[PDB]
Amino acid sequence: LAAYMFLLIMLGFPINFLTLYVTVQHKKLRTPLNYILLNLAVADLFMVFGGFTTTLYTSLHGYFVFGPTGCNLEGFFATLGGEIALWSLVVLAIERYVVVCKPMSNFRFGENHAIMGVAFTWVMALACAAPPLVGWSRYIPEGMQCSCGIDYYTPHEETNNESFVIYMFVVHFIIPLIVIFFCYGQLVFTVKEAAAQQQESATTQKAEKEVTRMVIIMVIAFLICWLPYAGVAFYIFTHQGSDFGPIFMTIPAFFAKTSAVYNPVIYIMMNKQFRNCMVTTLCCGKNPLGDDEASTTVSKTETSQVAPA
Ligand SMILES: *C/C=C(C)/C=C\C=C(C)\C=C\C1=C(C)CCCC1(C)C
Repeated sequence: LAAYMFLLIMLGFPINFLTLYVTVQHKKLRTPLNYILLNLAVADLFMVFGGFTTTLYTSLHGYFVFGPTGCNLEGFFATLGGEIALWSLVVLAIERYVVVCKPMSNFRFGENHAIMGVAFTWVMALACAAPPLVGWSRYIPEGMQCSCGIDYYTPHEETNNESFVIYMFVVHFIIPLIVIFFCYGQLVFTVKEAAAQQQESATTQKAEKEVTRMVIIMVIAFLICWLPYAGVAFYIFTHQGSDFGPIFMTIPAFFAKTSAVYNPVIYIMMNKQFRNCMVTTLCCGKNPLGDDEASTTVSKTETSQVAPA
C-alpha cells in the first residue's frame, strides 16, 4: 500500500499544498466556508498523519501494523477525514443552504452553528470518541484499532460493524439526510436556485455564484463516492471480507483517498476569493462580466460592491 499512498497521498499532498496551504496560507480569515480546511486541516492534514507519518510510516507498511490506534487514518481521520466532510457539506452543500438554512439566522448567523457546528463538530469527535474509543473499548472492536487484528472483530462483528454500520450511521447519514434535508429544500430552493445560488448566491455576502458549482460538486460529493459507496460502503461495511472486503479495499478505500483530494474542493475558494469581486477580468466568476480585483473588506465602497461583487 505504501505507493498507492504515492500514487495518491502524493500526489494528494501537496496539491493538498496548493490546497492545504490554504487554511494555513494566512490561517485565512478563517473560519467560514473555509473552515473546511480547518476541519480538513484536522482531517486533511491529519489524513497525512495519516498518509505520510502513520499511515505511511507506521501505518501500514510503513511499520507495520502497530496497531496503531484506529489503523488510524482510517478509524480516526476518516471519521474526521470523511465524517467531517459529510458535516463540512451538510453545511456547504447547501451552504446555499447556510445562509437560507438557516433563517440566515441573525443576518449572520446562519453562519450557523457551523462556526458553532464546529462545536457540534468535536461534539461528534467526542461523539466519534464516545462509541469509537468505547468502540475499541466495546472491546476487540479494539480489533482493527489496537490489534490491528481481532477477536470480537470477528466473533461477533455484527454487533460491531452491525453497529457502527449501523452506529455512524444511526443518525449520521440518517437525519442528515432527513433534518438536514430540509433546507436541502433550500434544494428546491436550489433546483430552481441556480436562480439562487445566482442572485442570492451570486450575491449573499461571502464567496458565491460559483457557489452554484455549489451543487455541481456538492451532489457529486454526495455522489462522488457516496452514491456507489453509500452502496459499496454500507454494503461494504457489513465488512464481510476474509479475504474479499478487505481486500477490495483498495477500491473500497480508493475513492475516499480520491476524496482526500481537496483540490476541486478548494475552488470552493470560490467561496472567499471568487467574492470579493465584480470587476474586469476574469471568471470563477460572479455575474459574470469580469470578476476581479474588487470588494476586499467591509466588503467594498466600490467597484464590485458592498454585498460583493
Ligand atoms: C478513505 C476511507 C474512508 C473515508 C473510511 C470510512 C468512511 C466513513 C466512516 C464514511 C462515512 C460516511 C457515511 C457512511 C455516509 C455519509 C457520508 C460519510 C462520509 C460521512
